[PDB]
Order: sequence, then C-alpha cells, then structure tokens
Amino acid sequence: AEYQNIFTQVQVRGPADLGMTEDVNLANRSGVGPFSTLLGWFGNAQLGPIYLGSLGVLSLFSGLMWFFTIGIWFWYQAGWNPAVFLRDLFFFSLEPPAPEYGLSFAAPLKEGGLWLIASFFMFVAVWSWWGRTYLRAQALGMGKHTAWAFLSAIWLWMVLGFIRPILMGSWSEAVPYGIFSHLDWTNNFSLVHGNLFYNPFHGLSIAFLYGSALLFAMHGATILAVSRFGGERELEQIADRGTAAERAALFWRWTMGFNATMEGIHRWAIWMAVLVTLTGGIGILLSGTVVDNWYVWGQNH
Amino acid sequence: ALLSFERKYRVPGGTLVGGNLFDFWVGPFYVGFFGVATFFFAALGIILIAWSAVLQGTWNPQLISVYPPALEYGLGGAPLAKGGLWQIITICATGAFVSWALREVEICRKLGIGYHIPFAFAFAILAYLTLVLFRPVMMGAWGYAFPYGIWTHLDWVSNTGYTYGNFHYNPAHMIAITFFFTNALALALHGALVLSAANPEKGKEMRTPDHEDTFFRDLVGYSIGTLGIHRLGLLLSLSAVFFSALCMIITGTIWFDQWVDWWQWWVKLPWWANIPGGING
Amino acid sequence: FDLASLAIYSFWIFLAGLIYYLQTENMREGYPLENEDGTPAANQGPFPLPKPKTFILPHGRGTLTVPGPESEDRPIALARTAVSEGFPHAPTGDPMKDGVGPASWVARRDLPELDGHGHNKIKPMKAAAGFHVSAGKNPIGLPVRGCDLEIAGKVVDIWVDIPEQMARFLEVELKDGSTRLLPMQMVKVQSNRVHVNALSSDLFAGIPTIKSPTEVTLLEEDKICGYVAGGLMYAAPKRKS
Ligand code: BCL
Ligand code: BCL
Ligand code: BCL
Ligand code: BCL
Ligand SMILES: CC[C@H]1c2cc3[nH]c4c(c3C)C(=O)[C@H](C(=O)OC)c4c3nc(cc4[nH]c(cc(n2)[C@@H]1C)c(C(C)=O)c4C)[C@@H](C)[C@@H]3CCC(=O)OC/C=C(\C)CCC[C@H](C)CCC[C@H](C)CCCC(C)C
Ligand SMILES: CC[C@H]1c2cc3[nH]c4c(c3C)C(=O)[C@H](C(=O)OC)c4c3nc(cc4[nH]c(cc(n2)[C@@H]1C)c(C(C)=O)c4C)[C@@H](C)[C@@H]3CCC(=O)OC/C=C(\C)CCC[C@H](C)CCC[C@H](C)CCCC(C)C
Ligand SMILES: COC(C)(C)C(=O)C/C=C(\C)CC/C=C(\C)CC/C=C(\C)CCCC/C(C)=C/CC[C@@H](C)CC/C=C(\C)CCC=C(C)C
Ligand SMILES: CCCCCCCC/C=C/CCCCCCCC(=O)OC[C@@H](O)COP(=O)(O)O
Ligand SMILES: CCCCCCCC/C=C/CCCCCCCC(=O)OC[C@@H](O)COP(=O)(O)O
Ligand SMILES: CCCCCCCC/C=C/CCCCCCCC(=O)OC[C@H](O)CO
Ligand SMILES: CCCCCCCCCCCC[N+](C)(C)[O-]
Ligand SMILES: CCCCCCCCCCCC[N+](C)(C)[O-]
Ligand SMILES: CCCCCCCCCCCC[N+](C)(C)[O-]
Ligand SMILES: [Fe+3]
Repeated sequence: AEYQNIFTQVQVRGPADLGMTEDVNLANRSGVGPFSTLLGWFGNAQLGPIYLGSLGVLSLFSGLMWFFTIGIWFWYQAGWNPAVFLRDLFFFSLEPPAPEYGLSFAAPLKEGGLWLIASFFMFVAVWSWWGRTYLRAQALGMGKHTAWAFLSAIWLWMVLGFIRPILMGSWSEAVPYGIFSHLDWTNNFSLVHGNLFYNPFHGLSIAFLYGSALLFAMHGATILAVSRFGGERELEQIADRGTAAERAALFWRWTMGFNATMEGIHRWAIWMAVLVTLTGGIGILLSGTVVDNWYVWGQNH
Repeated sequence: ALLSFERKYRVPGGTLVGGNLFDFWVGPFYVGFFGVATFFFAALGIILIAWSAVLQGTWNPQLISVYPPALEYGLGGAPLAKGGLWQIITICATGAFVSWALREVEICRKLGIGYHIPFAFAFAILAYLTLVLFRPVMMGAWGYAFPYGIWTHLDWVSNTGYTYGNFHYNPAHMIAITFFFTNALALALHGALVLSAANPEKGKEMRTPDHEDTFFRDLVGYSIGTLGIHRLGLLLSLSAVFFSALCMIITGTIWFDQWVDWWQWWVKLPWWANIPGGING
Repeated sequence: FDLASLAIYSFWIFLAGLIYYLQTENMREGYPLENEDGTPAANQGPFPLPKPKTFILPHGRGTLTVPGPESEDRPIALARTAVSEGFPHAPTGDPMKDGVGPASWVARRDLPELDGHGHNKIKPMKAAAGFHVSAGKNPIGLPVRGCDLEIAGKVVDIWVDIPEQMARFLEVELKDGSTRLLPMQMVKVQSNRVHVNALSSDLFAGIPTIKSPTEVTLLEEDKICGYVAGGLMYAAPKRKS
C-alpha cells in the first residue's frame, strides 16, 4: 500500500496561529477556537478566529431574520404542531404574491407579503456579506478576486429573485422559499419556457459546471500527485518554480499537448467556475423576457 | 519542441507494456503502447461515426446521431445500421478511454509522480460505463443507453428523467447535485484565493499562504489549508460523479416509480400521517 | 437575430478572447519553446508570448519578472539518443546522483521558505516550541525500512510546516550517525516501522544533505524530494515484488 496523501497519517499540533494583522481591525476579531482532531485527518485542525465587524453582524442579523421569517411561516402552515412541522418540513413553502399583485408591495402578509419581507432580509444579508468578502481581502492587502467571483453567483440569484421578476411584471415569477417547492419551481420554469436544454446559455452553464468538476478533479489530483515535492505550496512555486510545478505541467503537456503554470491554473479555475452562474444568469434573464420557447427559438436559428 | 525545463525529464523508462518500443513523443504528446492503442480505438470509432453519418445522410455535426439498438434487441448484437455501429463505437470509446488512463499511468511513472490523476479519470469512465453498460445490462437492453448525438443525447436525458416524474426527487441525485454545486463554489473560492494572494493590491508585496489562511479564517472562521483544499476539490468532484452513477444505476433496476414517492415514506409515518393540517394531513 | 442571438454570438466571441488570454497567461514559465539542443524552436505555435509581469516578493527577497530569460542554471547529465526529435534523452552518469529524469531537481533559491512573519516555514519539531504528535502513530524512534526490506536507520525527529501544522519530513539517522530528511508523502508509518518503497536501504545515504541542522532551503528540498521520488524508477531492480 503506497501512501496517497488523501488522509493524514501523523497529525501534529502546535500553538494556534493567530494570523496576519496587516490592516485588519483586531477589535472585531474573535479569539481562537478549539482544535478538531477529526478535521485534522483531512485538513487543518484549528478552528477560528473569525472576524465580526458591522457588515458581518448586519449580514448575520439579516440572514437570521430571513431564516426566521420562513420558519415562522412554516410553523403557521403546520398549525403550530411540532410533529406536523417536522413531518412536512420539506413540503412547506413561503410563496411570492400571486400574479394579480404584480410588483406591488401591498400583498397581504399571508398571501405574499411575508415573502417580500423575507426577500428584503435576504437581499440585505447577501449584499452585506458581499461587502464583507471585499473588505476582508482589502484589510489584508489582497486582491479582490473573491468578491468578484462571488458577484457572479449573486448575479444568478439576483436574476432569479429580483431582476427577472421585475422585468416580467410580478413577484409571482420569483423562486419560493421551500426545499421541494423551489425544485418544483425549477422543473416548471423549464416546461413553461419550451425546454431549457435548448437555451444555449443553459448548455454553456452545464459545460462549465461539468468543466468545474473536470478541472478540480484534474487540479486536485495533480497537486496531490506532486505533493511529494511540496506541490501544494503554490505561492512559493509561483515565485520560484520548483520540480513540483515542472512535473505537474509536463504530465499534462505529455498527456494532452499543452499545460498550465502554477499561477495560471488558478485563472483557468476561477473562470471555469465563475462562468457557470455568469452564463446561467444570462440564460434565465432572457427566458420569458425575450424568448418564450427555447426549443422553437433554436429551430429557427 | 520542448519547454525550457523539459529535456531533463524526457528519460527512457516507466512504460507498462512494450519496453522502449513505443517510448517516444510526437511533438509534446507522449506515445507509449497506450498512446498507440488510443489512436487505434479513437480512429476506428471516428471512422464508424462517419460511416453512420453516411447512412444517416448528413455531415452536419449538430444532426449526426448514432442510436443504440431498439429495446427488442435486448442484450444481443444488432445490424450495423440498426444499433451495431453504436455497439462497436461504444467498445472503441471504452477502449480509447481506458487506454487514455493507462497512458497517463505510464506518464506518471516516467515523471515519478503519484497516480491520482488517472485514478480520478477512472471515475468519469465508470460514470460513462454506468450509462452505456452497467445500467443497460441490468435493465436487459442496450437500447436504454444514450445515443451519440449532440442534441439527441439531451433528449435522452429529458426522456429518461421524466419517465420517473421530476427526477429532482431522486435522493442520490440530490446528493450528486450538492457535490457539483459545492465543487464549483470551492473551485471559484480556491482560484480566487490563490490569485488574490499572488496578485495583491497594487503597491503591495506578494502575499503568503498565511494571508490566505487569515482571509478565510476572518471570513468564515476556518481555513482548510493548502493541502486540504486540493484533497477537498478532488473529493467533491469525485463524489459528485460517484453519486451521479449511483443515482442512475438504481433507476429502473430497484426503483421504478415516480421518485417523489421515496420521501412519502416520511409523510405517511403512522404517528403523524393523519394529523389534520399542514401539507400532508 | 434578436437579443438572445446577439447575446450568444457575443458570448462566444468573449470566450474565444478569454481562452486566448488564459493560454498566454499560462506561457509565463517554460516558453519560448526550445529545440532539443537548447536553442530556440522555430515553431512556437499560434499563441504569442505573454508580456512580462512582476511579483514583488516579501521579506526583502527581491522581484520575479515572468516571462524572462530562462536557464536551467545547472548541468544536465543527459545525452540525445536520436538525431531526430521526439526520442528519450539518456542519463550519461548516475541519474539519481545527477538529478535527472524522475530524480530531477530545480535550482530554486538556496534559502528557506518563510511564513508571513518572515520566519522559517519548516523546522524540526525539537526546534518548534510546543509542537507534538497529536494523532496517529508517532514515528519517532521507529526503524526505517527500504524496498530491499532492510533497515536504513532510525527516525529521530519530524520536520513540521509551522503555519499549516503538518509533518513534512522525517529526519532519519543513518548508520554513520548523520541524518537525512525523508518526504512525509513518500513514507508509510506502521506500528513498528516506517517503510519507504521508493528507496532501498543502500540508497538512503545518497539522499542530498542539508547544510544546517535546524533549517532546509528550497534548493535542498527540491534535491531531497527529487532524489527520493527518483528511486521509484531507478531503485526498481532492488524492489521485491
Ligand atoms: C453527463 C450526463 C449525461 C449528459 C448530459 C448533458 C447535458 C444536459 C448537457 C450536456 C452537454 C454536452 N455534453 Mg453531454 N451528457 C452525457 C455524456 C456525454 C459524453 C460522454 C462520452 O459520456 C460526452 C463526450 C458529452 C459531451 C457533451 C458536449 C457536447 C456538451 C458540453 C460538455 C462539457 O463541456 O463537459 C465538460 C467537459 C469539458 C469542458 C471538456 C471538453 C469537452 C468537449 C466539449 C467534448 C466534445 C465532444 C464531441 C462534441 C463529441 C465526440 C467527439 C468525437 C471526436 C467524435 N456528454 C450523459 C448522457 N451533456 C451540454 C450541451 O450543450 O449539449 C449540447 C448540455 O447542456
Ligand atoms: C426539469 C429541470 C430543468 C432545468 C431547470 C433549470 C433552471 C430553472 C435553472 C437551471 C440552472 C442550472 N442547471 Mg438546469 N435544468 C434541467 C437539467 C439540467 C441538467 C441535467 C443533466 O439534466 C444539469 C447538469 C443542469 C445544470 C444546471 C446548472 C449548470 C445551472 C445552475 C448553476 C448553479 O451553480 O446554480 C447554483 C447557484 C446558485 C443558484 C447561485 C446562488 C448564490 C446565492 C448568492 C447564495 C446565497 C446563499 C443563501 C444566503 C443561504 C446561505 C445559507 C448559510 C450558508 C447557512 N440542469 C432541466 C432541463 N436549470 C439555472 C441556470 O442558470 O439556468 C440557466 C436555473 O436557474
Ligand atoms: C439552479 C436552479 C435552481 C435550483 C435547483 C436545485 C436542485 C435541482 C437541487 C438543489 C439543491 C439544493 N439547493 Mg437549490 N436551486 C436554486 C437556488 C437555490 C438557492 C438560491 C439562493 O438561489 C439556495 C439557497 C438553494 C439551496 C439548495 C439546498 C437546499 C440544496 C444544496 C445546494 C448546494 O449544494 O449548495 C452549495 C453550497 C453550500 C454547500 C454551502 C452551504 C449551503 C446550505 C446547505 C444552504 C442552506 C439552504 C436552506 C436555508 C437550508 C434549510 C434546511 C432545513 C430546512 C432547516 N438553491 C435555483 C432556483 N437546487 C439540491 C438539493 O438537495 O435539493 C434538496 C438539488 O438537488
Ligand atoms: C429532464 C431531465 C431531468 C434530469 C435527468 C437526469 C438523467 C436521466 C441523468 C441525470 C444526470 C445528472 N444530472 Mg439530472 N436531470 C434534471 C435536472 C438536473 C439539474 C438541475 C439544476 O435541475 C442538475 C444540476 C442535474 C445534475 C445532474 C448530475 C448529477 C448528473 C450529470 C453529471 C454526470 O453524470 O457526470 C458523469 C460524467 C460523465 C458521464 C462523462 C464521461 C466522459 C468520458 C469518461 C470521457 C469523454 C471523452 C470525450 C469523448 C473526448 C472528446 C474529444 C476531446 C475533447 C478532444 N440534473 C431533470 C429533472 N439527470 C445523469 C447521471 O447521473 O449520469 C450518471 C443522467 O444520466
Ligand atoms: C461561481 C459560482 C459558485 C459560487 C461562488 C461563490 N459563492 C460564495 C462565494 C463565491 C466565490 C463567496 O465569496 C461567498 C462566501 O463567503 O463563500 C465562503 C459565497 C457563498 N455562497 C453561499 C451559498 C451558495 N453558493 C452557491 C453556488 C455557487 N457559489 C456557485 C456554484 C449555492 C448553490 C445553491 O449552489 C449556495 C447555497 C454561502 C456559503 C456564501 C454566501 C454567504 C451569505 O451571503 O450569507 C448571508 C446569510 C447569512 C450571513 C446568515 C444566514 C443564516 C442561516 C441560513 C441560518 C442557519 C441556522 C442557525 C443555526 C439558526 C440558529 C439561530 C440562533 C443561533 C440564534
Ligand atoms: C470524475 C470527475 C470529472 C472528470 C475527471 C477527469 N476527466 C478527465 C480526466 C479527469 C481527472 C483526465 O485525466 C482526462 C484528461 O486528459 O483531461 C484533460 C479526462 C477527460 N475528460 C474528458 C471529457 C469529459 N469529462 C467529463 C466529466 C468529468 N471528468 C467528471 C465531471 C465530461 C462531461 C460530459 O461532463 C466530458 C465531456 C476529456 C477532455 C478527457 C478524456 C480524453 C480521452 O479519453 O481521450 C481519448 C479519446 C479520444 C481522443 C476520442 C475517443 C472517441 C470515441 C472512440 C468516439 C466517440 C464516442 C463518444 C461516446 C461519443 C459522444 C457523443 C456526445 C455528443 C455525447
Ligand atoms: C426551529 O424553527 C425556527 C423558527 C427556530 C427556525 O428558524 C426554522 C426555520 C426554517 C425551517 C427555515 C427553512 C428555510 C428554507 C427551507 C429556505 C429555503 C430556501 C431556498 C431553497 C432558496 C431558493 C432560492 C431563493 C432565491 C433565488 C431568492 C432570491 C431573492 C433575492 C434576489 C432578493 C429579492 C428582493 C426583494 C424581492 C425585496 C425587495 C426589497 C428591496 C428593498 C430591494
Ligand atoms: C448584462 C450582461 C450580463 C452581465 C452579468 C454581470 C454580472 C456580474 C459579473 C461579475 C463579473 C465576474 C467575473 C470576474 C471573475 C474574475 C476575477 C479576476 O480574475 O479578477 C482579476 C481583477 O480583474 C480584479 O482583481 P483586483 O484588481 O484585485 O480588484
Ligand atoms: C474570433 C474571436 C476574436 C476574439 C477577439 C477578442 C474578443 C473580446 C474578448 C474579450 C476578453 C478579454 C479577456 C478577458 C479576461 C480579463 C483580463 C483581466 O482580468 O486582465 C487583468 C488581469 O491581468 C488582472 O488580474 P490579477 O493580476 O489577478 O489581479
Ligand atoms: C469560530 C468557528 C467557526 C467554524 C465554522 C466552519 C465553517 C467553515 C467551513 C469552511 C470549509 C472550507 C471552504 C472551502 C475553502 C476554499 C478556499 C481555499 O482555497 O482554501 C485554501 C486554504 O484554506 C488556504 O490556502
Ligand atoms: C422590516 C420590513 C421590511 C419591509 C420591506 C418589504 C415591504 C413588504 C411589506 C408587506 C406588506 C404588508 N401590508 C402593509 C401590505 O400589509
Ligand atoms: C474557461 C474554460 C473554457 C471551456 C469551454 C467549454 C465549451 C463547451 C461548449 C458547449 C456548447 C454549448 N452550446 C449549447 C453553445 O452548444
Ligand atoms: C475548451 C478548453 C480547452 C482550451 C484549449 C486550449 C488550447 C491551447 C493549446 C496551446 C498549445 C501550446 N503549445 C503546444 C504551443 O505549446
Ligand atoms: Fe491550487
């Protein structure tokens, strides 16, 4: 049995790493948490610290208010019976206003108004979390790549719940808050729009979603295969190419005729993943606003 | 031509079959016995696709479609024009893919690196073999496999899914999707993290791995670590494909109803099935 | 030709530009391509060399500009086996000692990698205050067995990546009382031994040595890691099936 470095053989532990300071406001940084031997079999054992800050607490408060608003609706849909609650948990749904209400905020609480309230809180939670991904990198002197990639996910979410409903003329077009109901919404969306398999932006989204798993399996396996030369220390390999980076590249050059660098593979990676929701958001935004029926549209083009 | 650092790695050795007979390169590509095998399987498969396109009457790659035998052929062979070509092409594709993986193993050995990559690729091959071999054999007919056409295999996914109602309710399918989404989330985050450390703010020195750990700890309270994230990406992508193969190998073999029935066990548990109210009462 | 048609054609143009950008970005190392005799190749393909970018390295380590003039910065004991291109290049000496093929190393900086505070990233556990084995079999004190199934020495310390709290090397004491570093990813810790498939016991002393007992440079890591991995190919005649 050759060792494969998927799980750690010998865990080691020292003083907790408190991290870099740079321009981080240490007033808003928690203390360090405990160590998890369980996690240490696969990754780092140390938990914490975490940064709080005004945007974090606003995001947390608002995100919990979103979760609680849905929850309270679920208890009401369950007649406040805890057993009915647990039984139908995945079947409850906080639904948007009926189409008659259009984009009005006057829909009564029990027939769409609570959906709007939950959506307001979610909108605040995500966008303040986005601000947080930006400000955490900036406090550390780092590039803004995480906030920019996160924007691509936010783009699809904004299209589904906000932009497309407004362009279609009613909140009724938006996704409901429930486990099974949002799945039923997804199925219905495709049927209503003439088979989403023929939305070319949907086919691209799939190419990049499959391609993300293809690429991360490739890259994850490649870095493990060269971890015997310190391959996972990618920053110093970028600064000072080692035999790890060279063998990783030549494996792929010899296999498929071209290859990456230790830096450039992470550009391939960030675009492969970002393009999933970028093309996806375009695909959904055009559905119903421009194209009613993707299959018919495809046959005429 | 070589990369500037490549010559020192182009030594003899590492082959599994043939000794040094195939131990050479064509431009950047390594050959090896399984490179030759790959070429033979792929070239023949492509020739038989061209043959099937000639019989079909189209050179349009968006219309060419190689269909498996009608279900009535069961697991038997079929005439070339009526499923046989699909059958031989499937053998050629399996041969090319397995030859590809074993070629990678020879490349792994010449370069002295671990075998993680062809091992990972083997999961994709097993997912392909689930759809065209393992599931059709267990269902009793090649005709349950998917056709080889750009749009027609999408119609196959649609037809197969809706045979079971909304295929979303397949629970192994739910797990696979969760791994697919989480993998893309992890890939986006990992690419962003490295690039944000290597390309810091203007006016800054290149960051260190400690900045990456600190960023992710500040953000969510945990940093999995540079080794951990590559293990994680490999596990997420492989698990997505494992649960994909699992969600299909059970569909039509040990599960035949609308998938939305599976969860209805939870619904009609005797102690709360008949409580008036809610959704399931 | 409506907005969806305009969108999809536009996206494909963007994608072609993105792939061209991504490929050129990934030519910042190893290009331009060379002939097998080291001179520039005539055919470089259709993607042009990227324009230089600079990394300002921390801790006073200077700047990297890539692409830049490239050099192995070390002798390569290999000779052509053929006049035409595409055939293997054969080691002229001892490939393990000369660091070629799967024994290859790169002329990295002869300095240790530093953490974010400017301290050595890797240290022997005896020099890393508070570090200890926290789970799994502690290999210290165990004998180290080679692929000839004979003992080559004893584990005397673990070298740890401090920021990632990770065992990276086993320090192994040989018969003459010197020590070598063994990559943690190339050993299997068992209850009564550390087994190293890559090397036979007679090859452990050939592992390149480090100049200081409490630190290891990137150059030295590359030489150790290359040598040990090179044993999978070159110590195979000594490997019992
Ligand atoms: C996996 C579960 C389903 C299925 C569901 C879907 C759905 C749903 C969609 C696709 C889509 C595609 N699928 Mg499919 N697909 C299946 C099995 C396959 C197999 C196979 C041998 O198993 C192949 C080669 C393909 C290939 C393809 C491409 C035509 C396209 C983009 C995929 C992509 O980028 O992936 C990630 C891989 C990469 C980024 C690497 C590059 C891959 C290239 C693009 C593959 C080209 C193959 C070529 C056209 C055909 C054979 C070439 C031979 C030389 C003859 N599918 C099975 C039956 N597939 C999408 C599409 O737009 O279809 C029109 C789409 O919407
Ligand atoms: C019957 C169903 C229909 C269909 C209907 C749809 C619809 C409808 C949509 C998709 C979409 C997608 N589909 Mg489709 N789909 C079908 C068949 C397929 C098949 C297949 C093999 O059959 C595949 C592989 C796909 C694949 C895909 C994806 C590529 C794409 C979603 C990308 C993504 O990451 O979303 C996941 C990511 C997000 C939703 C973004 C989330 C970001 C936000 C900001 C997260 C906030 C978190 C929140 C605050 C909670 C925090 C919790 C705390 C952490 C605890 N579909 C059929 C034809 N599909 C989407 C798309 O883009 O279409 C173009 C879409 O809307
Ligand atoms: C893309 C087209 C469709 C769609 C199609 C599908 C399909 C199809 C599937 C899912 C699946 C899921 N989707 Mg959905 N999904 C859509 C948009 C969303 C949005 C959103 C803000 O837009 C959210 C929060 C979710 C959330 C979820 C989860 C319940 C689940 C796993 C997601 C995942 O892997 O995330 C990656 C992210 C992480 C791992 C980070 C942590 C995320 C946590 C788990 C999110 C918690 C959500 C919710 C608040 C939890 C309540 C649980 C209990 C009820 C208390 N979907 C759009 C409208 N989604 C799968 C599933 O299991 O369904 C049951 C599935 O099969
Ligand atoms: C109406 C359609 C149904 C439905 C019906 C089905 C059916 C039916 C199936 C899936 C399957 C899957 N679906 Mg579904 N699915 C639906 C909605 C969704 C949604 C969504 C957002 O709504 C999502 C995200 C998914 C997601 C998924 C994945 C879990 C899985 C596809 C990945 C896979 O199998 O890879 C596995 C990867 C491969 C098969 C690729 C293998 C490639 C080989 C090894 C190499 C090819 C080389 C190539 C030829 C070389 C070309 C030349 C070179 C490029 C140069 N489905 C709806 C409800 N879904 C499939 C599955 O699980 O299959 C196992 C499947 O069969
Ligand atoms: C490129 C596209 C991919 C992607 C990218 C992406 N997502 C991202 C990012 C990026 C680059 C981030 O930077 C950001 C992040 O921080 O990641 C760690 C994020 C993220 N993507 C997330 C989710 C997500 N991403 C998804 C998808 C994807 N994201 C794509 C595949 C999906 C789906 C459906 O596939 C999901 C579900 C989050 C983990 C995070 C955004 C965090 C956010 O906005 O949070 C706002 C909400 C809160 C702060 C709190 C919510 C409250 C909880 C729901 C309640 C939990 C229960 C609690 C115990 C109750 C108890 C209360 C009591 C204690 C009082
Ligand atoms: C298991 C995790 C993910 C994964 C991993 C993975 N794939 C891999 C690898 C890895 C680690 C490789 O090492 C290998 C590689 O070299 O990548 C560059 C490969 C690879 N994955 C590929 C494709 C691919 N991977 C996919 C998926 C995934 N790959 C998973 C999601 C998908 C889809 C649909 O999601 C596709 C299309 C190739 C780029 C490459 C394998 C190349 C190969 O095998 O080459 C030898 C064969 C040929 C050159 C041609 C064979 C031709 C056939 C004889 C005829 C055609 C038959 C075919 C069935 C017709 C299909 C028609 C379609 C319209 C449906
Ligand atoms: C134990 O019980 C208690 C009460 C304690 C609980 O808290 C339990 C709680 C629960 C059981 C919660 C269960 C929650 C869920 C099942 C949530 C499920 C959510 C999803 C599946 C999400 C699906 C997709 C959601 C989307 C796409 C939403 C997009 C919305 C945004 C774009 C925001 C749009 C903004 C609007 C409409 C507001 C406008 C107002 C402005 C000021 C801009
Ligand atoms: C209207 C038509 C559809 C448009 C949809 C737009 C939705 C929102 C999209 C966001 C763009 C996300 C893609 C960017 C990902 C790549 C990130 C990256 O590599 O950035 C490098 C650099 O540059 C920024 O870093 P900094 O210079 O450090 O800020
Ligand atoms: C027929 C096809 C013709 C195609 C011709 C081009 C079409 C238009 C294409 C547009 C895409 C251009 C490349 C987009 C990628 C973004 C480039 C980029 O981001 O550059 C800045 C980046 O370094 C800074 O990143 P960091 O250094 O990581 O901060
Ligand atoms: C206070 C205690 C709260 C603890 C809360 C735990 C929940 C957070 C889980 C994160 C999983 C990891 C997400 C994936 C990370 C991808 C980004 C990456 O590349 O990380 C690399 C490494 O961390 C540096 O190099
Ligand atoms: C903190 C609450 C956030 C409110 C933002 C969304 C407004 C929706 C109000 C629901 C409508 C109730 N009303 C008054 C019509 O009955
Ligand atoms: C950044 C990685 C680039 C990978 C590009 C993948 C292209 C896949 C083509 C899928 C075709 C989809 N569609 C419907 C337009 O035909
Ligand atoms: C669909 C994603 C695949 C993108 C294909 C990128 C092809 C790049 C080939 C570059 C050739 C490098 N070479 C051989 C000149 O050194
Ligand atoms: Fe990486």
